[PDB]
Amino acid sequence: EYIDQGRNPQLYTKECLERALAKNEQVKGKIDTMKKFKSLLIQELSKVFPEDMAKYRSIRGEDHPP
Amino acid sequence: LVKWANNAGKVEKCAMISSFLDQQAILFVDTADRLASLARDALVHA
Amino acid sequence: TNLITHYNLEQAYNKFCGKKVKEKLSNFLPDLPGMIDLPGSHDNSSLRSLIEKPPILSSSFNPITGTMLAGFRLHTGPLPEQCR
Amino acid sequence: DRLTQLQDAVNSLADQFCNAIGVLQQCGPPASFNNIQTAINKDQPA
Repeated sequence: EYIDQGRNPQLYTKECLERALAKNEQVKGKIDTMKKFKSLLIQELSKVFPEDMAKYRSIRGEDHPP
Repeated sequence: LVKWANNAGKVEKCAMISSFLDQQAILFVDTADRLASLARDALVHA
Repeated sequence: TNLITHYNLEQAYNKFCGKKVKEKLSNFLPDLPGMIDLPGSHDNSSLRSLIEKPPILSSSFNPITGTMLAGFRLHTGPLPEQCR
Repeated sequence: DRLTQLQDAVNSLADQFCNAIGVLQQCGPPASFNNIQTAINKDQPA
């Protein structure tokens, strides 16, 4: 399509380069955004229920990709 | 087209990958908008 | 993990990073002779359209008769409304 | 008596659930793993 219209296919390669680099931060940024919510919230559950302490440690274990 | 053929291998790969990341990035937003209805519609259904 | 290096995309980065690239296809036109005006209109998307109907051209080639090409015998006459 | 306020609290948390997914999605910590601040994307500090 870029060739048909006489566009800049090389710029698209740069566009893809900026596309992958920026959106790699999206997947990681979202993951890190929602991973810290996982780590901190699980730590909060650990500080409210004493009788179910061991279970909360399992939530973090199963929340990882082992 | 031929002189560009050197990049014929790693352009579609990123085009799909970027859309896949965009899909999940936006599907979550489209996902979230659904819950707002569910947070009221589902409560009504229950 | 660095996906750029994992999938062997670093070489592409070193070749297509921030540099001077023409917004048009004027990086290959100058090598060719004659004055070429960039035909980037909608009517030039035929080649895209040509691929949805391969059957327009049969398997190998269309019928050809070299003898019938005698119409290419051209006189010596001028040509208005046309510049070289 | 007290269960009436329990339902209000339960519904109050339900409203807060959709608000959580409405904040941690378009925002996020600006990690340097992909130097996203250089270009088109927006900005939201941690």
